[PDB]
Amino acid sequence: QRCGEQGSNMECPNNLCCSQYGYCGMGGDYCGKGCQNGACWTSKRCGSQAGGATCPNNHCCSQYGHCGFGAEYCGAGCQGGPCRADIKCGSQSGGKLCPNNLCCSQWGFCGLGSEFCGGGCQSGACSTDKPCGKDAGGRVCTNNYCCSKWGSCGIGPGYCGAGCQSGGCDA
Amino acid sequence: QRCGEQGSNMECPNNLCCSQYGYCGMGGDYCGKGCQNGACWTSKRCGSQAGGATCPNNHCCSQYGHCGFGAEYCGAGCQGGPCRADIKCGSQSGGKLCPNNLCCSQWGFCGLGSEFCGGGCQSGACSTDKPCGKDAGGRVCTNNYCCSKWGSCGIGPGYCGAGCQSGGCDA
Ligand SMILES: CC(=O)N[C@H]1[C@H]([C@H](O)[C@H](O)CO)O[C@@](O[C@H]2[C@@H](O)[C@@H](CO)O[C@@H](O[C@H]3[C@H](O)[C@@H](O)[C@H](O)O[C@@H]3CO)[C@@H]2O)(C(=O)O)C[C@@H]1O
Ligand SMILES: CC(=O)N[C@H]1[C@H]([C@H](O)[C@H](O)CO)O[C@@](O[C@H]2[C@@H](O)[C@@H](CO)O[C@@H](O[C@H]3[C@H](O)[C@@H](O)[C@H](O)O[C@@H]3CO)[C@@H]2O)(C(=O)O)C[C@@H]1O
Repeated sequence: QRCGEQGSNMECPNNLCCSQYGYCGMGGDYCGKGCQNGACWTSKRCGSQAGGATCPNNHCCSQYGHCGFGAEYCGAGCQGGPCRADIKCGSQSGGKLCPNNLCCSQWGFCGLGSEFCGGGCQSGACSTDKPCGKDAGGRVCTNNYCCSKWGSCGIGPGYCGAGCQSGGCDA
Repeated sequence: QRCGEQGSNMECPNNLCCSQYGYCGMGGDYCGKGCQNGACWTSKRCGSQAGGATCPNNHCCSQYGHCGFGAEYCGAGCQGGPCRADIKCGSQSGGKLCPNNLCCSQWGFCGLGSEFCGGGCQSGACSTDKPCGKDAGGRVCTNNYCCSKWGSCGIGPGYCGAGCQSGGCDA
């Protein structure tokens, strides 16, 4: 029920802005000053300009390092987000990871969907669910995903907790 | 702290999937069966194919009406989301509204940022905060935003509740 720092970095649907208090809506109250994510009046900073900073809600990082949508943002020089130019990764880009957990197709492009996440998927939210750890010739997950006691890659208490064999293990 | 139906349609950051239980993570537990939003293994349905259905997390609606990112999705025939082709609206498109509350520039394109939301913004999350209601020659908000007792357009208890003069007023 809450967004931002109070909702553990949860985002409002349909780009509703998250007020300074951690609640979702539209208007000056939510989108003006203190806005956390969503359609904030003062676009957030991102990319190079703001330290490698990614945009929330999948917004595009424009060449000037401001968050938004449209040609000025997803167009020429976009630094991140669903850019208009195919985003490269994988073995064919010296292991680069796609941002925001997007899957890296077999061919070295960042995206989401069966074609990217499906078989051959190199990194990101692959849906191939390949086994990691001891029971897997001790192979490690990508993106620093935790390798659960079960020999599964993921993020969550169940994966990263007790008997987490590798990855961003809390335990 | 919760997502989906349990988090009032709140979305996980960095396309983390929302399990059937309303919690955020990555892996089979969250992204497999019951997945609500985010990088679900089974891309959600959208657009024409799924009743005008929009994609969560700002994903692109591919021509086949499946949710995702990359050329197959934001490319040719995209039906919604941050499509690779400029999205039209406004007076210059018989009042069309941009989807997901994006601002409709002065020129009739959908986007987010100062250039779209800034002065001339026609609909969506305009940041111009123009007055609505009684104190405003009785002008109505766009997107069915509520016109708060104060003469402000927005979405939230404060706008849509008590003394909501127009819009998607709960009161
Ligand atoms: C697509 C995109 O990234 N758009 C931005 C724009 C553009 O970056 C801008 O048009 C650059 O050509 O900037 C927006 O914010 C600007 C606004 O705050 C102005 C007001 O002076 O300043 C711009 O930065 C100034 C900065 O404030 C000064 O400290 C600095 O000395 O000069 C800077 C030069 O840009 C901000 O970028 C805008 O509304 O114009 C926001 C868009 O999202
Ligand atoms: C970019 C995009 O929208 N991609 C989809 C694809 C494409 O729509 C597909 O390649 C169409 O050319 O479809 C994906 O799902 C498909 C998969 O479930 C297969 C398995 O048979 O079925 C496709 O729909 C079948 C449907 O199941 C039958 O009921 C129907 O009689 O024929 C349909 C023909 O498409 C699904 O689209 C895929 O993985 O291929 C998902 C991508 O997101």
